[PDB]
Amino acid sequence: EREKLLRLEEELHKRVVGQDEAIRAVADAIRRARAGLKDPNRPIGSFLFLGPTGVGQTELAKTLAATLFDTEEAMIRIDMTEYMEKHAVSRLIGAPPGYVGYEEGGQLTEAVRRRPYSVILFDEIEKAHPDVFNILLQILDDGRLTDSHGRTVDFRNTVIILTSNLGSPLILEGLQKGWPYERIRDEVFKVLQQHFRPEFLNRLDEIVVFRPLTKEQIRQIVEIQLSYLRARLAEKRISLELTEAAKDFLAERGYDPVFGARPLRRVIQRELETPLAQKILAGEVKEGDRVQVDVGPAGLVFAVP
Ligand SMILES: CNc1ccccc1C(=O)O[C@H]1C[C@H](n2cnc3c(N)ncnc32)O[C@@H]1COP(=O)(O)OP(=O)(O)O
Repeated sequence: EREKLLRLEEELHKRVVGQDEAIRAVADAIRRARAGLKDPNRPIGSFLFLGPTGVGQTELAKTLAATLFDTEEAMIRIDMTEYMEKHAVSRLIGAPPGYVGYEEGGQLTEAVRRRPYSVILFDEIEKAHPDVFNILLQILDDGRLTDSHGRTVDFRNTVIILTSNLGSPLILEGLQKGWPYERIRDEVFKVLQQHFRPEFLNRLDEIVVFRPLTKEQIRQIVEIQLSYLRARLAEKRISLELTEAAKDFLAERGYDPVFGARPLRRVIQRELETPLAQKILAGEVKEGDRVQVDVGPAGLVFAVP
């Protein structure tokens, strides 16, 4: 779809809040590939996602997968902290013929076989063993791999996203000192040239920087999640309102500067979804009811006028 590409930013922003520069960079690289300006035998895009934990990296990879390939299922997550022990290559691409687990294939290769159109997410690439890192280079160069079975795995329709906890303490200092996004991107690059040779970094479409989320941005994520929960309740014809306090209650608990907004899912589950379920099962919240949710001395409270 043409205008899907032409309006990819607002499309990715349907699910991902803030990180405009990150989304612009991503959207621009997909457009160059789709216009036919880059190598047809390389992947669609290769990115290095930098910044703090839980600020929209996975959610961007998911949204990109849903937007371009119809579903979030078209995202493959390979955590490199599990592939650092040298015997890891056979886990990624398969055990050799005659060895236990040859018929199983490899974690990455089998996933990209049954989903040639997929977004691939590599977590903490610095941790990966040099031999695992060489396989990553082969994807970036050849646009293809050969697994242990000898079957060629195509990567030309994939979008490669690499993440790194490396360089994030610098970008935090960058925003503290008030540097523009431009020079933050340029300063982190020098930190990266100390852990990766420019051989690798030049193959990347963009070096992408994610910021910490502001108070306003956290609210917008809460709203988006309440929007999905609202759809589920609408099937029972149940309306749900939250007071500003109730929205701030969830925002305060669902975000911390260490894990980002990762706690939010189970905060919403523990503080809103589990209590609401109880009220529904008891009979206090019925089909056709409009619920107002407010803050009390113990937690969120539910009332039906
Ligand atoms: C089924 N999933 C959920 C259900 C309820 C609440 C959150 C989630 C969930 O996956 O929530 C995810 C998405 C959400 N989030 C963080 N930053 C942003 C942002 N800038 N824009 C939009 N969302 C963001 O916070 C959670 C963690 O973020 P992440 O992007 O998965 O982590 P990381 O940035 O480390 O990859």
